[PDB]
Amino acid sequence: WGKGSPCTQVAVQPGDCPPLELINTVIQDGDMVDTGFGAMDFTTLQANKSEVP
Amino acid sequence: ATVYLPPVPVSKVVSTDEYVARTNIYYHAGTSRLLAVGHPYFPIKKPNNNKILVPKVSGLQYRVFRIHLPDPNKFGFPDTSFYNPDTQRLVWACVGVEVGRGQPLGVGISGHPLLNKLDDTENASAYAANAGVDNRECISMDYKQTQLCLIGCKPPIGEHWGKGSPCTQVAVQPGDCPPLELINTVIQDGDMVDTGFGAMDFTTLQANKSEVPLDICTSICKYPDYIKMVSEPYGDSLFFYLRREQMFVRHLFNRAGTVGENVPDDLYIKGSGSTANLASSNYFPTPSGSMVTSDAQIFNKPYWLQRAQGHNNGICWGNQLFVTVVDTTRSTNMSLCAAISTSETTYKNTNFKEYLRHGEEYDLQFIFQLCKITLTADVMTYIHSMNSTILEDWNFGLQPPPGGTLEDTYRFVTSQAIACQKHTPPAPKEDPLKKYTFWEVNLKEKFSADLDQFPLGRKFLLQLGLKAKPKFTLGKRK
Repeated sequence: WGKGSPCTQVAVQPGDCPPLELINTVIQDGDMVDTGFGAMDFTTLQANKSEVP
Repeated sequence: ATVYLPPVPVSKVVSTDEYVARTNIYYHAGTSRLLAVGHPYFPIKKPNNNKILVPKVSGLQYRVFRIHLPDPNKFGFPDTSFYNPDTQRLVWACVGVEVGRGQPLGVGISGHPLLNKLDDTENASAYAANAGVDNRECISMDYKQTQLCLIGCKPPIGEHWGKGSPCTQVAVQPGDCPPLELINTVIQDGDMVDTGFGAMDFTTLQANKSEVPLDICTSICKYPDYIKMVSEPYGDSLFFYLRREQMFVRHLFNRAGTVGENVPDDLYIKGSGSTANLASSNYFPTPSGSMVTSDAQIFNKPYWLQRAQGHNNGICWGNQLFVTVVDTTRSTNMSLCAAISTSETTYKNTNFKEYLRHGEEYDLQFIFQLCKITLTADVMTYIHSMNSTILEDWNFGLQPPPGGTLEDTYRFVTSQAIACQKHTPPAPKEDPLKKYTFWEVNLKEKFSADLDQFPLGRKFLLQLGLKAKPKFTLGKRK
């Protein structure tokens, strides 16, 4: 699940949860397995970048 | 005993496939991708408008897909060669289905910042309070791990507890327990699942109405009433089901709140203190669903629905499919936040403002074997009694009268007038099928014939035509 373009429903804004938009791409060598919050980028989605390891 | 019945029946309600012959025509279909991405804990409405901003999408909610189908008569005929609208009429039998559910892991999860709890009663080192204030705390829980699936062809009826007639005769009223009356009514999409605290409305049954999570507070929770749905000798409310669920005791808690109902006082030796009184009794399990086991599932497996129970044995009636899925096992919840600024080195409630979403994936694939039903006049006689509107919709067994005259009276109220006429008042309302909330699924145009391009086609052949072409692969893969 990637970082999405802003929608009406959910937008990339403070006070508002970002949209999750599906990005399919080839499995890299050393790409991580799920967390238990699934498959997503966390680089961009987690602005604080201190929620997960 | 004297002298009953002995029975005179004398007309008998029959099985619907003993004159039904199958056809080797196969149509395939399947959906593009079912996806809904919502909020798991609660719905979010817009703060300046009535409507939703993010709906509630959790796997602890009933996901009811209302599948509306045409008839084969209203659709393709390959070849005409034994088919006369006279001799027979054609009907869909969906002989294989795939329920797709491959997505990442997460859990269904609900919670309430005002969840009731007195003390812990799994084990306690002290004596609980007789009454007190503000004994409620932010606790969250899943309701239980719930997998179920059932497939039918008429809307499906759940049970729930409603607020019955408060008695003055049994003295069941508020200030004592409310009345409970078991009411069957149809389950919906976004209807709540059973909470491990009974499947019941908690809107009028809970007068505190902050005892439990808010999502169930406003909604009716239902349990699929299996025993009534298979009691029906037609068997079209459902004709397949299975389930898997897990609930163990995470810990006993006691609900704060003391009863205003009698307690016998010969059941304990009075003490001294307030131990010459009994404290709160209203103990509850807290549900558990800790261990996810994604090795075992009732999903990602086709459902080969070649026949049905009841008088029905693989004929869609009403030309409908109702499929109810609850799945809490792989239902991903995701975590992210939006920053107010990354310059601020805090991590306040109004800085990086945390959030959680839920992403829910399903997919439905079909394969439909064609069938025909031979109609003789006596067969028609039963089918009209079963539901005349089958014969109407096909438009054979309806040829005429009725009626269709008379009269228009007049002559003349032109001039005058009585008043004037008027004509003619045409709704409310069709449809009776859609009078309840559902994930609307139109299927009337996705019909195919391919079986080597869908993976669902290939697995179907592996059972059937034999064919596939298989291994697959095997031998040995562990």
